[PDB]
Amino acid sequence: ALTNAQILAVIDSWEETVGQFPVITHHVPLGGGLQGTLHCYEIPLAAPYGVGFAKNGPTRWQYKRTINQVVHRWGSHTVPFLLEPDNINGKTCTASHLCHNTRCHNPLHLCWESLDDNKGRNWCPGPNGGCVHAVVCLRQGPLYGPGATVAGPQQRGSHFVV
Amino acid sequence: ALTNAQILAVIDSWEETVGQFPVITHHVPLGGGLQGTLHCYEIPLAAPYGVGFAKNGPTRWQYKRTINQVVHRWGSHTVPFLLEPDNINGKTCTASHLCHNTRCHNPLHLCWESLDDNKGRNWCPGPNGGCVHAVVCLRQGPLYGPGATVAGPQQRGSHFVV
DNA sequence: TTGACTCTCTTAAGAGAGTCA
DNA sequence: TTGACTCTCTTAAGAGAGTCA
Ligand code: NA
Ligand code: NA
Ligand SMILES: [Zn+2]
Ligand SMILES: [Zn+2]
Ligand SMILES: [Zn+2]
Ligand SMILES: [Zn+2]
Repeated sequence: ALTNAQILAVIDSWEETVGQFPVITHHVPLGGGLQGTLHCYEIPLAAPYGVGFAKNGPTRWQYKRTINQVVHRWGSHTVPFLLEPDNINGKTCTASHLCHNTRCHNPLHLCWESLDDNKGRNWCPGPNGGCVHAVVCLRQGPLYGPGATVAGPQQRGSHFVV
Repeated sequence: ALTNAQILAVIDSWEETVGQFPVITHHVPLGGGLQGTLHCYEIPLAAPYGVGFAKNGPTRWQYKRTINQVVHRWGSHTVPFLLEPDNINGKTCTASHLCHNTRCHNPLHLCWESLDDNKGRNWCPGPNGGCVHAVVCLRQGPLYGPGATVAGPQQRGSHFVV
């Protein structure tokens, strides 16, 4: 809600509830042929999810609290960042999963960045493979690699140059 | 429907028309601190665009040819790939700008790959900075770099471990 | 047969808000 | 007040199809 105290109370309640989500260990590629281990705090697959939580889409949830007799609601991963600017360079700030695990609500696996920065982590080589993200990746992006391109650049005639 | 020869004729007419688009020389990052040059064949900003071409969205165009009284229409960047498989790994193939310049229709600046592979090139370090795309990038992706993350992973209490 | 417009849709990273009990 | 559902929207890489003369 409006007050900094009220916002801290929301973050604290959220952390306590998410802290009771099941902790699932995931071993992950780091880049450079190395492997690491992440501990994701995963929201349940079906109701009940936890106090304050409800599912609004297949992999979307919201956190809600009643403050001043009014319901306040947020995207379930946005709560850690309620005291941060909600935009950057004129782009909306989004909750970004460093663990690439949507059900995970561990705030140690989340950052707050533009949607472009968020998306780009999918292809990052990882913290041991050349990640240059200033807020470092926790793992190599799941889509990193050579790709599966069907056809490359080509022309039939002689009208084009690179 | 259209025979191999007829498809080849569509590709040839498309190349003839695109080859007459304004050719714009762009200096671009290659990765590794090096700069290179790309020559983009840019569709005009407003009508007329060229024989067979029409705008269906702010940066979307289509190519149309009428063969034996039947109107055929394709996305304007898909024409170079009409003789290629249109899916791979159960994913639709998309025209992917190696030059990251949507108005460009140079077929030497296009490849044909899944939408995920396509998007991922936005963050590639480039052909001189570590690109691992099997069909190599022509330049460093425009979104490569440290990012502009507003807030990193953090907790207020001690409920979580990474 | 052609040009110049019109409309909505896909994907996978993300969102806000209303209906009931 | 709290829970469990429902709906549509945003973005930026991409698409197909209709109308009129
Ligand atoms: Na993400
Ligand atoms: Na692209
Ligand atoms: Zn996680
Ligand atoms: Zn990274
Ligand atoms: Zn180009
Ligand atoms: Zn590349």
